[PDB]
Amino acid sequence: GSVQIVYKPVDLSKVTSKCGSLGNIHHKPGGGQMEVKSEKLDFKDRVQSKIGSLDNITHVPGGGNKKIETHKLTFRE
Repeated sequence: GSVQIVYKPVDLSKVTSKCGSLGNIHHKPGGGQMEVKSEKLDFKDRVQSKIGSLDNITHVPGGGNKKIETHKLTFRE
């Protein structure tokens, strides 16, 4: 009772971007007034939280392209 698993994927893929000038970008958030009170917090096992947070972000990548790839082989005799 033989088993023969040939896992041979081929990826010749391309994620490409072309762009002229990138610019003249203005991000002017108005100021914040923030009051947080937190009494009894209990986080466990891959929690990702924000409370009363203020985040101003300007993100301007020339490319910003992304390729994600997961291969997975699971064998159980």
